[PDB]
Amino acid sequence: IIGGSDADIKNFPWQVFFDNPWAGGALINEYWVLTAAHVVEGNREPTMYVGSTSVQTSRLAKSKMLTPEHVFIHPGWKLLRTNFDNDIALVRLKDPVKMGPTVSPICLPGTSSDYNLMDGDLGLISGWGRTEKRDRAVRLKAARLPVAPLRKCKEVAYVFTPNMICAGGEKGMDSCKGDSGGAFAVQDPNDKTKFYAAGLVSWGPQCGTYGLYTRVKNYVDWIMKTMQENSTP
Amino acid sequence: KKLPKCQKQEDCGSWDLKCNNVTCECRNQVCGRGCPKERYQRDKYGCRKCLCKGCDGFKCRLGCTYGFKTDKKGCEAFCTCNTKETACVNIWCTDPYKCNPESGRCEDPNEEYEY
Amino acid sequence: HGDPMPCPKEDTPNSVWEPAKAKYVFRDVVQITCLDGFEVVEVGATSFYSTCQSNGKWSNSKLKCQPVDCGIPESIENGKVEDPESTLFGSVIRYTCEEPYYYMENGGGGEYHCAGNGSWVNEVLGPELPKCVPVCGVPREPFEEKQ
Ligand SMILES: *[C@@H]1O[C@H](CO)[C@@H](O[C@@H]2O[C@H](CO)[C@@H](O)[C@H](O)[C@H]2NC(C)=O)[C@H](O)[C@H]1NC(C)=O
Repeated sequence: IIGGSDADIKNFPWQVFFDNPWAGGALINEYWVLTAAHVVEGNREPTMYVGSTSVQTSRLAKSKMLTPEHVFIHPGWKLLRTNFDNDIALVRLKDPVKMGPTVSPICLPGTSSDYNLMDGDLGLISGWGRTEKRDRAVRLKAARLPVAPLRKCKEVAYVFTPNMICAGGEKGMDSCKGDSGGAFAVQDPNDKTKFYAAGLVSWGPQCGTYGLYTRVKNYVDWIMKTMQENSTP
Repeated sequence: KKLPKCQKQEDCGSWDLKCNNVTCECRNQVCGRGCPKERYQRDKYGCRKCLCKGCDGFKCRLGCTYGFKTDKKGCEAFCTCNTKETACVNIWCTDPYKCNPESGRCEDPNEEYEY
Repeated sequence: HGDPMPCPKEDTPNSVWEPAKAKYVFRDVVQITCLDGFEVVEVGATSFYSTCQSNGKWSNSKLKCQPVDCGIPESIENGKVEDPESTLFGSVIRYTCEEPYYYMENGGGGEYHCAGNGSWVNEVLGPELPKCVPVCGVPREPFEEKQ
């Protein structure tokens, strides 16, 4: 996160830390983590941590580690010159995550038009990715971003689809390398005490301006179907 | 173009810049993998970017353990990571920064981090 | 030769004898039916037969109608139920989820009582137990941006 501020894991208790490669995810219930397809593509058994503000090697060894059972990549990922459409994946966990003050899931978008992001909407991004100071952040960073017209992400060869949200532009705040898979947390218009995952950090130009996020609303049916089809008996 | 006056960092309008007492100023931060020769890009003010000539800088926002795989131009791939072997292949570090084979990044060993 | 020896009626506050006669006599059979919430255990039933024997005593004198026992409440995931003083008919238990990190998905209020048929039942969910699932989308503390 560039241009951001210190954040406690309690501010983003759904934030998952992926290591090797360095990335993020979003806990969406006790057995499932949401992230970007390109994060787990050749990383089918990802190292995951939750519940900690810091990712210092010393602190990781004392943190809750999540045990992956199976990674489900979206069928449209790399199906069809760079094209990052359907950059979304689900990690099923072996064990149920215990929820508490530092660990709890984020909501999914609803299917109604109330969850169609457009001009006026705002989101939070969070992660341990590159900042202005270093290529990786040891303590969690976060920033508030506005949704932006897609036209502004494509300036200064690449495929921009309606499955992508453009955001940023204000005060240089943006997500950078190391933030992929992290949730673009947006206030739920029907329950304003709750946040939901409207987007996942995916890709974009060199960070500091705008970026593209996987529009989660278009995958809710696939996410629901995958979770139901891979139940917990 | 000419440099703008800066009250805070937000006023400079670019992360390639940094503000001071004589209010903005060209930031020449150490580049992660740097550029070969004199192949760096520069902005409207002519400040050195951390992006090589011919490169668009577009990429997935994944944190590569050994850094992004970079070509002979200094262009980082869109979403390809280095292996432990190409971690220090195509990188340009100047003393006291040397390529760290464990991160694929220009680093000063003497440097002490606060955490 | 003489008269068939009569068997006396009972104190039956927990049952109903059928047929209801003023005088029972050798080889008469009653159907003894427990009232709702009561059962006989031999593994339990709600009625049994008793025969007036030649010694003027009722058979199956070992079978009584006793309160129904729903047994120790079963625990649920991510929730708690406090152990009741009794688990007999009419006893009441309360389930509560681990708040504030879990909530009762299927509602009902978490309150169950011991029904006549032997199950812990809730007015809304019947014998279906509460499901305690994660509360989603609530940060433990609000993110505060740097001024
Ligand atoms: C014992 O009696 C209770 C009476 O509540 C029965 O509860 C009903 O259960 C059925 C489904 O099993 C529901 O359709 C009804 O709505 C429930 N009654 C309610 C909610 O008041 C319970 O099933 C009975 N136990 C049995 C038959 O084994």
